Amino acid sequence: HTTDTKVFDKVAASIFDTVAKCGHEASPSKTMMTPYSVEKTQTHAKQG
Amino acid sequence: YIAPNPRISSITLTQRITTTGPFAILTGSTPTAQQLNDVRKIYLALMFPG
Amino acid sequence: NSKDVFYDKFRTEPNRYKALFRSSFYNESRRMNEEKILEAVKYSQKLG
Amino acid sequence: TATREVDFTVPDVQKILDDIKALAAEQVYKIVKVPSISFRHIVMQSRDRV
Repeated sequence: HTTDTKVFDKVAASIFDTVAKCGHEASPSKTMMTPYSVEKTQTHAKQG
Repeated sequence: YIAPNPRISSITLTQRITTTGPFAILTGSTPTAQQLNDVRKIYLALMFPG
Repeated sequence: NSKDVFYDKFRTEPNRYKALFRSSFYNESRRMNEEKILEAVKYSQKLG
Repeated sequence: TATREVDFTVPDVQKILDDIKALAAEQVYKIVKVPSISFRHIVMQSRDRV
C-alpha cells in the first residue's frame, strides 16, 4: 500500500530482523521480493 | 485530427469484468491510405457548403 | 491459486513501481552478486 | 501491432485509494513554544524614538 522508499526499507529490515531473531538464517542475496516475476519449485514466470 | 475518448465506448467495473460496445469491430479497425484520402474529401466537402 | 485461467491478448501499461527501485535493498542485492561474480573470477584466474 | 501504443483506458483504483490514505496523514498545524515575531524596531541616532 505504499511506494515510499523509507517505508519499504524498514519493512524489509523488519522481515530480516524477525527471521534472524527466530533462529534461522535468511540470505538477502537469494531472497526475492518483486512485483512482476514469480518463481516456485524450479518454475519461473515473467509478465504472464 | 483528434479521436474520441476511449472510455466512452467501454466502461470497466473490476479487473475481470468490462462492458462491450456494439461496434467493437469497427472501432478496432484502422484506415488505409485511400480511406484517409476519402476522409479528407469528406472534411473538405463539409467545410465548403455549396 | 485458481487453476481456471484463460488468456485474452497482450497489452502495454505504465509501471507504478518505477520509483521504488532506488531502494537500498535492491542495491545490496545487486552488490552481493557483483562480489560473488568477481571473487569467482579472481579464484579462476588465480588457479589457472 | 497490438502492443504498439501505450494504453491508459484502465484506471488504477488501488493507486487512488493509496494516494487518499497517504494524504489523510498530512499535518496542518504546528506546536511551538514561542509565537513568531510580528513587530520589529529600527534604531537610529536618536535615544528617545525608534
